[PDB]
Amino acid sequence: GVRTSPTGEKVTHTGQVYDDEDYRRVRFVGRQKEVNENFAIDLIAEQPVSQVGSRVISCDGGGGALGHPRVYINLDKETKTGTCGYCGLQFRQQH
Amino acid sequence: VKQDMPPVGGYGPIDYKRNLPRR
Amino acid sequence: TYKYVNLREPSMDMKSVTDRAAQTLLWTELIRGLGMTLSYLFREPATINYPFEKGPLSPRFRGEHALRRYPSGEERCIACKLCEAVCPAQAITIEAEPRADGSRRTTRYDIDMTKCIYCGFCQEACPVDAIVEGPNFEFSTETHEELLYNKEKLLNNGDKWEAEIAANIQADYLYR
Amino acid sequence: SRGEYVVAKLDDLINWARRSSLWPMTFGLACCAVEMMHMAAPRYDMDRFGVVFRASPRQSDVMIVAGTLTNKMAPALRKVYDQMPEPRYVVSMGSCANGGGYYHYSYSVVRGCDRIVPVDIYVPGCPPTAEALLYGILQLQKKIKREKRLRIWYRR
Amino acid sequence: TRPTVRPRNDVAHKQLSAFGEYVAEILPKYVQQVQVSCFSELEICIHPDGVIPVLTFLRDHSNAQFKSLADLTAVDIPTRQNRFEIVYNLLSLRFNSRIRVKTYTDELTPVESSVSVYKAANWYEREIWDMFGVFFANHPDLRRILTDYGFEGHPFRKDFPLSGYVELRYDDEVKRVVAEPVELAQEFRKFDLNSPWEAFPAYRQPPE
Amino acid sequence: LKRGLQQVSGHGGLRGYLRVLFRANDVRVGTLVGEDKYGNKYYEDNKQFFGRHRWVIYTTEMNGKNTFWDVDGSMVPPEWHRWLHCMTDDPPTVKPPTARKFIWTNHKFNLSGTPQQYVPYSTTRKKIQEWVPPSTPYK
Amino acid sequence: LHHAVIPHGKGGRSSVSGIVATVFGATGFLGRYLVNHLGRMGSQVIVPYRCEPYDTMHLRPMGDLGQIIFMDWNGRDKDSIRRAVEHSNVVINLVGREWETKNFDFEDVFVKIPQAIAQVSKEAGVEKFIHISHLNADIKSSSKYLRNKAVGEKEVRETFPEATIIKPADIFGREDRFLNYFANIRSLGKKTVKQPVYIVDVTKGIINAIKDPDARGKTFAFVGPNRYLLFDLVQYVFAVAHRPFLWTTRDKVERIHTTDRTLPHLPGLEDLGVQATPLELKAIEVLRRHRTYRSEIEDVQPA
Amino acid sequence: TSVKPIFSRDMNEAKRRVRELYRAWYREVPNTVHLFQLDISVKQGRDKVREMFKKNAHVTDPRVVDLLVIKGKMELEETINVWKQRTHVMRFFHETEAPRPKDFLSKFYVGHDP
Amino acid sequence: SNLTLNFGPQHPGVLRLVMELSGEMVRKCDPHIGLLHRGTEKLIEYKTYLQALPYFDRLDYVSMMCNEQAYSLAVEKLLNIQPPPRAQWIRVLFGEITRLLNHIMAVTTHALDIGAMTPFFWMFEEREKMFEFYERVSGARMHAAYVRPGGVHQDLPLGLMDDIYEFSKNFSLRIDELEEMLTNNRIWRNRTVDIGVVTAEDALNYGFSGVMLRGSGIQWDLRKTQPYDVYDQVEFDVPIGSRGDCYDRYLCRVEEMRQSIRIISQCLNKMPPGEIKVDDAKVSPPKRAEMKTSMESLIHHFKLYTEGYQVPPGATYTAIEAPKGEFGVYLVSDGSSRPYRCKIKAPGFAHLAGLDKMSKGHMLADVVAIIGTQDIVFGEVDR
Ligand SMILES: NC(=O)C1=CN([C@@H]2O[C@H](COP(=O)(O)OP(=O)(O)OC[C@H]3O[C@@H](n4cnc5c(N)ncnc54)[C@H](OP(=O)(O)O)[C@@H]3O)[C@@H](O)[C@H]2O)C=CC1
Ligand code: SF4
Ligand code: SF4
Ligand code: SF4
Ligand SMILES: [Zn+2]
Repeated sequence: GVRTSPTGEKVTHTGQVYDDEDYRRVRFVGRQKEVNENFAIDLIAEQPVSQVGSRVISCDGGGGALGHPRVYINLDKETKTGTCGYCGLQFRQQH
Repeated sequence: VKQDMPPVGGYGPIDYKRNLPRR
Repeated sequence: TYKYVNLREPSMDMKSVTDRAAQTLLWTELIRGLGMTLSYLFREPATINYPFEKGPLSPRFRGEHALRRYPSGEERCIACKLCEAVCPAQAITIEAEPRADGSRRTTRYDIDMTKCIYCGFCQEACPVDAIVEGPNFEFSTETHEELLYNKEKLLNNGDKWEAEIAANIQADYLYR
Repeated sequence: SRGEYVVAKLDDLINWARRSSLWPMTFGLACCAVEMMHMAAPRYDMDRFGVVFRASPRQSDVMIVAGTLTNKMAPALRKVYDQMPEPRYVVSMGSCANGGGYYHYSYSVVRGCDRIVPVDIYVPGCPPTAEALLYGILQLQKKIKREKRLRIWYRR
Repeated sequence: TRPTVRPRNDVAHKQLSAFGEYVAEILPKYVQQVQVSCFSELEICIHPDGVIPVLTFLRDHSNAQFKSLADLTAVDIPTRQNRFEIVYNLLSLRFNSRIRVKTYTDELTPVESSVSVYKAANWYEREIWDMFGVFFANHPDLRRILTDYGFEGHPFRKDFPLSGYVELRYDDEVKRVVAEPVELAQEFRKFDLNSPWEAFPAYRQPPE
Repeated sequence: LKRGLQQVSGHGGLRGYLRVLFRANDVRVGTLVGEDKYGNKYYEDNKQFFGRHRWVIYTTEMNGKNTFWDVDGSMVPPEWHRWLHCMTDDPPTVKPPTARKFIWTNHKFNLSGTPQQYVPYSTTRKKIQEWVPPSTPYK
Repeated sequence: LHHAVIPHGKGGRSSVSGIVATVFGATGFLGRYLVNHLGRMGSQVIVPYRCEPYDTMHLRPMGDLGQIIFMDWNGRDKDSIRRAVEHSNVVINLVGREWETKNFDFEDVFVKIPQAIAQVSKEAGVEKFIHISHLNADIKSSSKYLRNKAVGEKEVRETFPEATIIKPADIFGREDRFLNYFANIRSLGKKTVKQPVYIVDVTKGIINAIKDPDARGKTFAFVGPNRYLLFDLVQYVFAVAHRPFLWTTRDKVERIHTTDRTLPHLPGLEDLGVQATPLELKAIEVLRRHRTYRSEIEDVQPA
Repeated sequence: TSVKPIFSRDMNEAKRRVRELYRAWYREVPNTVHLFQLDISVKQGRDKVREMFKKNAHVTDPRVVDLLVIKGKMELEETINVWKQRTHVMRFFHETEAPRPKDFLSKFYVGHDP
Repeated sequence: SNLTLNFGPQHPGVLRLVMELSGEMVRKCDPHIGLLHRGTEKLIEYKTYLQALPYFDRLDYVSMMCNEQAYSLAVEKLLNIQPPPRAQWIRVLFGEITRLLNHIMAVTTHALDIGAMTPFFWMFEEREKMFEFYERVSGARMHAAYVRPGGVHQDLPLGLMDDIYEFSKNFSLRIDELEEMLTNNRIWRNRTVDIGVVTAEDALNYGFSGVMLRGSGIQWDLRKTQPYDVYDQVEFDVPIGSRGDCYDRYLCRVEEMRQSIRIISQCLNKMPPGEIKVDDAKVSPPKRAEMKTSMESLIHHFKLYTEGYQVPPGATYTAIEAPKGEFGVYLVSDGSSRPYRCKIKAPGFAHLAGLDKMSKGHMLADVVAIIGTQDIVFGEVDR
């Protein structure tokens, strides 16, 4: 689920793992580097690419006042799916 | 409709007098 | 409309002066105060047992804020810096980078719980409701190092519960 | 191992004896003092845990720093802290006390009460709930449970 | 204009206009600006040679009682020659009125020290001396209230920075609290929030 | 007066009534709402005043910490943390909401003064990328 | 050196100086003053302790937010010591109890402790290891203490050749051993030259030796500016303590009757460059606790 | 520029008031160093008092010298009273500076410092 | 000569007091205050309006909504906004609740500062229920900001006024039992009658405000003379003191608690269901549903929280009847998004100015009773 450097310490979702010439490896002695082991990139590549039969479609976020404000996105390119900046989940068109 | 909090037809009295039994 | 007090004269009627003398000699009202203290002695105590009965609260309680995330999705934050702009203690520290996907995101989202006055302005300033002041009071930290929450302590704290936070927001999203 | 058995149980006895009473003094400058007075309320007791308010510095086991620790106050703070016996334990209560807090970027405010006294238990909040302060005092008692003073004295 | 707009009254506005004109008629020597704002509170802007005559007139004279004294401050304004503005804020008892006597001064001028005609101005004057730096002559006691004794710099000025120059910490060398130059742990990010586009056209000063 | 026989004989008798007496303080058992994984039980009584509605009884061996004595807070899972602070009127056996597969199934409790606690660090990669000297020599 | 090891700006209190010091012992007297001067420098101090966390709690608020760090160690396992000096710029050896125990003696504390830590700090790959030893530590007799420290100096000179052996005299300070030991008494009258040196000059010498190279390898000696007699020292400290009066082991009394001598074959303070202070100022500082309420500066200065 | 004075008319009364205040600070030191239980001899205290008087030596305006006399008289009253503690009187000194040097070369080895 | 005692910051609030006393009956007392100095005015000068509202929430700390009400009415007076009526009535209800809270803490801490221990515990159980109300309303225990300039933010949830009604009945009985306990208690009357007399002429020259003016004669209520809100529609009366006693001032505080009970009763009975905040998106933030499904609401939310609303240039001084007295705020605002200089008139500061005339001819236990008998919190006295 997570990568780990050959120094033995876990990387994060941001690649900030320390080198061989630091002292923060010594500040982590005896106390665990509480890293979130749940990356945010790979939980979207597992999502189904939705296919909506219109041309320009809405995005709420699953609930009135529970979610991002409405974005209306366009689906006119043929090789690149439209992508909500808030959501991150894609759409396509069907005709 | 509206779902505020008004009282229900007006509440009862609340005493505001110094009460002593002088027994 | 004024209602002024401390206006009585000592009545030279025999009953009033002998009642004041009986008050002075026979210790009437001090035993009356003893009677009031005995009346609260024979009550039931209005205490709660702490480690078994945690006290009552409200569904909008403010404390131990953490980051939410989407239903079956990624992080909810945008690094739009509204919370850093509104934070009156100036405790928020945001550094933003986009990842390889192209969505704008972060690198660093650090909050000092020491500086945090716990207003609620970062709860209410967030447009997508990413940071929410949580339910509880569980800090009690031995070191000054550990009260400085990184993004990943915030995400573990937002993944230790969402059901609580989602229940409180679903209880109270029609007021704010 | 009979001597180590005796010394371990005696250490547990004296650590229970220390954590049993723990009657503090109340320093308490600003509104965190009012919240200490609200954990002196009947709904959150102190005499269930041996804790009795006592402003005598010479017989107070632990001390609760609470309120904005200013530069005019802090010499008087450590002047109180010195005349205090050989077990001394400090609870920093409130955002003003545990790292400066809301008055952090100002003159005449010490940036947290780590600059004057050592601090054992931080309890953040503004004000930290009397319920939360009571939780912090229980974790202070468990720090008293984990002292191992007499075991280290034996195996010195 | 009826909902959510504060309704102003014109009776108090006309009365405070008439009374400010009356005050400036009967005291011609010390009066420069007589202004009434939109929400009807009087302001009289004053040369610093008449603090005792204006306040002895205003505490008495039986047509304006003004027994009570409130805030005194001397708001620290740069860009001028005379920087400080001392604001005596007088409240009456028989009349329900509020006037602000605003006299001006620079950094090195004694104003006439109103402690003899308002006993409430004792700690107000001592506090303004300690915080701003305006000396008050013929005054019983000037000490430092609301500051440390070893601290100086008159900190409420705009010239004194937000964080001070000294910072205390305990050390075990000399076994006491010592003062060191400030080494902050975070920047105090100053934000550039003053956006353009002139949110009030009614307050446009005339250009050069 | 007569409850005290049936308060002992209903709680379990000589055995359990003394154990929960020496546990912390109180003996008000008798409502039996529901137990929970990590063993602990939740009892909501209705007759007592507001503050003594709902109590919890913790069990031993939840993370191998010998929690018979020195019981903390923070050992309760968050649905019962909503229920127990009086924010609702229904137990979480009715509707446990918003399952959300990323949610912890372990609930690692309050962990200060352990080998496993939080340390702060900069979640930020390389700043300015210092120069690298060439490997080859000259002459 | 990597970045975040370069210095930045002024000194102390989140002003990053460029050293990471692993400081052995450090719970007693001299280590606490040295951690005080390193927290004033604004460094990272790794203190290992084997005792209760209450004493490192008393020396805790010295450094800034997370500058100093605490870790456990022992005198038996090399793994905890290598974990202590995993990554460290410098390491200093300040250890030794003035009386025996049932678990550790004067034997093999000064032989088994510095060999193990010098071995694992050479193998971990650090530089500028500074070891303190007592003055006049010789193979010649009359102290188990001093012959063990002489064997320790020879062993730390043998292994890890680029070490800084530094040796102070009988240092005196606010919480001294020997001067407080003199004030807490009741005594004899003999003659013995002895030169105390004040502790803040010694630790300024140590921090200058720890951040000022060209002093690596060479052994240094601290000489106080006084060098006078013990009898007039005792009468001066009683006269400043306002009392006339005309663990106490045999090794301690033979240390305070050992004639401290100096050899100029190794350089002192001036080739390192910090001013020394005389007795009397700091003596009037430390000699409090006279009586209920209770100057005559003697200044013998023999030879 | 007919300016209102504070106390004086020219520099003559300024010199008279500052020598009066220096006489007071000279006779005020040994009482305080006996009282607050300091660690510094009387001669060093008097030398730093006259150093504090030699610090402001280039001041020429009479109102400014009058205001400095007022500052010194306020602090002398607060030190002849027992209001100020040991901390502030030791804060007048400088024992915990580790003072930064003034040569260009040692300002160059710890740089970015004009 | 005479005994110059130095009462330090130990508890008999927190101060330092140097008293050159004669012989168990004093001569010259000087309060050295300023030990709790924080720098509120400089911090508000370097911050915005909405961000520096909690400084006005906590410069006084026992009163927690009247100080918010004073600063919010300063900004609403300068900015020309009348708040909606339901916001005004909730503001009045919480002003009366905070008034009840501050008077009952002043009574109990004066009783404990003399030395009586138990009504402290009783009325702090009552104030625990007060804080339960504050928790249910805002979410904070004590420091609820909650009062925006532009009306009450985020109105009270459904199911509160019945609890306030129950609390009104039970609290009337509990204050009647406090008068049953104390008040004709003989040793307490012996403790405080003839100490700290104040002439009304000196009450006006020394600038006393609020309860001191009620005790020393002259009838002066801001709520009756200058109605700054809907106080003109609720009917109540103010208590006046005949003699200048401390016992008289105690009676005045108890009767102000009782009149706060009356105003809470009428405010519950006459609540209009108008609206939460103002009808202007440029001052109050828009609600979250319109924010999400509206463009202009998102733009006004974003700019109103980053830059804040601007304020027209000008200076104002408003003051409201806080339980300590005329709590005053004097704003000076250059036309910008930050205030230029704010300053606070503290009734505790004005009362502590007259400590010499209140403790000239009495002993030192009476000095402690005088320091207690004025609701002085030593955080508001600092400014
Ligand atoms: N007269 C003097 O003071 C002089 C002293 N020195 C040297 O200074 C050093 C420190 O002396 P000082 O502070 O006065 O006395 P201490 O004995 O108190 O200091 C030694 C430190 O090392 C620790 N220590 C000692 N033995 C052991 C052990 N076996 N295992 C683990 N830790 C140990 C001590 O206790 P703990 O285990 O609790 O940490 C303490 O922290 C010594 O090495 C001494 O040779 C040199 C010249 C003069
Ligand atoms: S306001 Fe919300 S979306 Fe914006 S930076 Fe803060 S947490 Fe992220
Ligand atoms: S609640 Fe805390 S983090 Fe949020 S805006 Fe306030 S001080 Fe900042
Ligand atoms: S932390 Fe908050 S509650 Fe405590 S003193 Fe500071 S402002 Fe008051
Ligand atoms: Zn979307």
